[PDB]
Amino acid sequence: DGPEKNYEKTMAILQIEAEKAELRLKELEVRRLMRARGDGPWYQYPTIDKALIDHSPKTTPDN
Amino acid sequence: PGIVELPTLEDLKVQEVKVSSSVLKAAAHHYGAQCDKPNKEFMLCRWEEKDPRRCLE
Repeated sequence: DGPEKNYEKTMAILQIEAEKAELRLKELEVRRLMRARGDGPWYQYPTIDKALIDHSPKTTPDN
Repeated sequence: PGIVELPTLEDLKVQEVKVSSSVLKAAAHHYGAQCDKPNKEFMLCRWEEKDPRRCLE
């Protein structure tokens, strides 16, 4: 095959691999930022739910 | 981390019912029927405000 085959095809290899390369670098730093600050969808750890608590009046007043 | 607020001595002065246990229990039923309006408002304030210092009156 001529050179337009391998040329445009190798372009496709490089562009796909470059976007994959930069997405990886973003993911490493995004994962770091999420684990450090915690303001993210993932890396969130379980906390006790409020609905378990009871608001009904108790025996003692001061509660 | 802040102050503690408590009404002074003169505020928590009142003569208390000086009758003993058995007197109160014997009259408790009629006492509940008669003097409930002061009782209900006092303990409702106790449960709502959740602070005696805001419910001494």
